[PDB]
Amino acid sequence: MADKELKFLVVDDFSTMRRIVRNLLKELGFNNVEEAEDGVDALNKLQAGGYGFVISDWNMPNMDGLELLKTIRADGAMSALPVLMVTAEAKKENIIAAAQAGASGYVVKPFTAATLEEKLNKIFEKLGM
Repeated sequence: MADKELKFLVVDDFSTMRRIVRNLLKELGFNNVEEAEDGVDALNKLQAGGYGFVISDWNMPNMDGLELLKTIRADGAMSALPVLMVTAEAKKENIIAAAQAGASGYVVKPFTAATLEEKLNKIFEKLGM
C-alpha cells in the first residue's frame, strides 16, 4: 500500500536474463520489476521517478553498460542508485572498468540468488540500501 513501491530495473541483452534475475529476486522475496530496450531507454526508465536498483548487461546496441553506469555516476541526481552489472560477460577488463567506474557490484553467468543477495547485502551495508 503506502510502500516504497520499490521498482527494480533489469536491462539485459537477453530477455531470459530478466526472467532469471526477477525469479531469483522472487526466490529471495522481492516484487516490482521492469525491463528496458537498452541503456538509452534504461536511464529514461530511472527518470520515470526513482527506481531502487539498476541491474544491467554490458554490451547494449547504443549506450553500453559502463556508459549507463557512468551517466548514473554523474552524481547530484542518480548517484544513490546501485547499478548492478549482471551479464554473460566475464571479460576481465570489463570487470576492472566496472569496479573503477564504481559499479555497486558485478555478476557473470551462471549466477544464483546466493550471489544476487551477496551483492544486495553489500549495497545494504555499504550504501545503506
